[PDB]
Amino acid sequence: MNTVPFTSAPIEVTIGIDQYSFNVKENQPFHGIKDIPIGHVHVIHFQHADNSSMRYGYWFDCRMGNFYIQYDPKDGLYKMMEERDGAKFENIVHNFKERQMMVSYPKIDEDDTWYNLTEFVQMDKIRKIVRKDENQFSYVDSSMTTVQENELSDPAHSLNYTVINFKSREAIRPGHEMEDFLDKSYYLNTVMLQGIFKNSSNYFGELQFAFLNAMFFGNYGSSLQWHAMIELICSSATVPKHMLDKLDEILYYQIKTLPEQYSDILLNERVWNICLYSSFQKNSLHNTEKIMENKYPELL
Amino acid sequence: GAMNSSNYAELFNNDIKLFVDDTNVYRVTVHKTFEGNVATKAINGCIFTLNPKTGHLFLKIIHTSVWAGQKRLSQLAKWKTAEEVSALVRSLPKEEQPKQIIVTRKAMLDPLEVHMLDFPNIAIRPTELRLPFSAAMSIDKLSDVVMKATEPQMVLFNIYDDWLDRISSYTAFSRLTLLLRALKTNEESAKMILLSDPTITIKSYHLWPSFTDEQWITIESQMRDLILTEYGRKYNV
Ligand SMILES: CC[C@@H](C#N)NC(=O)c1ccccc1
Repeated sequence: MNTVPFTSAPIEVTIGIDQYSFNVKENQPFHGIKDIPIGHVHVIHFQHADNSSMRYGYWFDCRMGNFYIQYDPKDGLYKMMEERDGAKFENIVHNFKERQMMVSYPKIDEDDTWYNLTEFVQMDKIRKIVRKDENQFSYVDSSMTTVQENELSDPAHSLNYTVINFKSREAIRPGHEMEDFLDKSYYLNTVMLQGIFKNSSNYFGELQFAFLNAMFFGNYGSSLQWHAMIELICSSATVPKHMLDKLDEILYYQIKTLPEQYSDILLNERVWNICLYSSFQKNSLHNTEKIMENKYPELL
Repeated sequence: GAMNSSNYAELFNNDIKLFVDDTNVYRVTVHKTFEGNVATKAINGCIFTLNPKTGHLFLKIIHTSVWAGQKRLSQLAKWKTAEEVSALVRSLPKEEQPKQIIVTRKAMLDPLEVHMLDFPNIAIRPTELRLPFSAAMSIDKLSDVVMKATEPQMVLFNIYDDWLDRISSYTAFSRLTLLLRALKTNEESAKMILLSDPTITIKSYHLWPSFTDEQWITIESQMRDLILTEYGRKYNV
């Protein structure tokens, strides 16, 4: 079990760690988060009490180094940093734990939610989507735009998701125009899975990261990316059985977790109604369809 | 964007454009079978692709053999239209390729856009106009060449005959759309109007009769009357 200490909490802020969050008051004696499960990626994330716009945060994997948060009063945000002096870090953490100024990552033993939401997400792939190679952790916020969004403006601060575009030459083989546009199997299996992603696990990993960015930061390009990757599978007639079954599980836990009042900006009516009721895979998402109909029948 | 009453003179500027209409691509007669079930028999069709400025019509004849062994024919008709329009553009010299293609039904937008991915600088547009191009098969010479075809065939026409020698394109297209609106609302009356006088003939190289300017005014009035009329007969006014 690992620890992310905080130097201090100078400004009132709502702090999130994965799907948990808690309020810290201006200059409250708060020195971080303990008992963080090893073996998963995580996202620490922030919503200033003053300015609820620009929620931001950091994706990290405690196996990759000792990380801490420190408020920066010049740039005015909580910044993640790496401590390279391992002895200095253990000492700092132990002192803060002894003084019990740390909240405990509050995982219920039965609860596989985070694992299910991050099963295929790997830090090494996150770092290729979020390019900042001098750090082992990755910053995302509400306003960062995607590579595809910038094609339709600062490249260093972008989300480099795999571009998917159903009306593109990459997606449509010459002479298979109708066939490839109505049955995206080619684009899914040859172009994307075999060509770009290499395997379905990298595909699912980007898909899950897109959703999490979409839910945690209301990042709009991420939501677009999540729906696109769903729609590409649902619109393919030929999808390995194992991918369909895993997709059903993936989506199920995203829908289960997606807070109810954020659904109308994070759920695309057209894509879901198509995927669940019109598409080739309309019969292959039993769990996702059942939770969607019981929890969001309005959208459908 | 979409083409409507407000940006109507754009049709007659000097940017090459084509209207494409797919209404008459997939045509069927419905009949009863010996067993008392219903079945369709396809008849030849046509893509109506028209340069509104010049009057040049690229009438691609769709022979019923296209449909043999195919499923979901109405959806395939849209893709077949798109494939044939895109082959037409590719056949044309660069300086003759359109800069816009306006489709008369929005269902053609995705089919055409996918087939034209190779022409990113050709704008594919819908329209809000209720253009009467479906009535093209009420023009006897067009109907005749479609029904006689025994194979796929492109036939080239000028749908304005020689009118542009005397009137502008704007007036030419307004006349055409009035004739076709009339033919669509009451084909018999419309054709009666056009041929009543046996002394006005259709040149062999023309589609419509050789009316004088004065005679076209009378004809145009008669077609307007028809169109208002049938509108009453239909709504009782
Ligand atoms: C679309 C709403 C979105 C944004 N921005 N999400 C949150 O605020 C939020 C905060 C904490 C945990 C889960 C969700």
